[PDB]
Amino acid sequence: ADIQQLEEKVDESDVRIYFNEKSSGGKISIDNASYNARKLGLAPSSIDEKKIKELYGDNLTYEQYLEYLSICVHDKDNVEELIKMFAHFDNNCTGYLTKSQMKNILTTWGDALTDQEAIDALNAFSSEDNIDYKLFCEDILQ
Amino acid sequence: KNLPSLLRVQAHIRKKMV
Repeated sequence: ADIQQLEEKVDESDVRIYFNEKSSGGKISIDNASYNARKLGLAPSSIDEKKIKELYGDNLTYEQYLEYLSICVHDKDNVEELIKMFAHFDNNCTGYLTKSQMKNILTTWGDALTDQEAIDALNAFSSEDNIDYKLFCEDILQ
Repeated sequence: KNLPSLLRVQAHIRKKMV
């Protein structure tokens, strides 16, 4: 993570405008900071949120928000690692998991999605029930 | 099994949702 690197990757004008959209008393909540990060095309995890919250609390100044954004960049993100995570659950090595299987994975471990969140994401990705998880991982990284 | 990678998957899903 690095602030200079962040500011070459995303437009600081957007960073500022999004902060102003959500700020109260010159500070932004972690949840709204994560929303903004997502609008900027970044993907914070719960570990990122907890890092910044434990340093600065629930509401971030503009600079603290920039720091939090820098943590969200995740330049080491790698599609192969994501695919191999799903491949682990692919008991028959078919390249497919059903929507129900995917839902169970996504709602049971890690930074669990709600049932509705997982269902909606899977239906948004595919009309068909069998999900090619390689294609799914490639899609979410974009 | 591969928890950090699952967390990255979930993070990108939340990003896509927004």
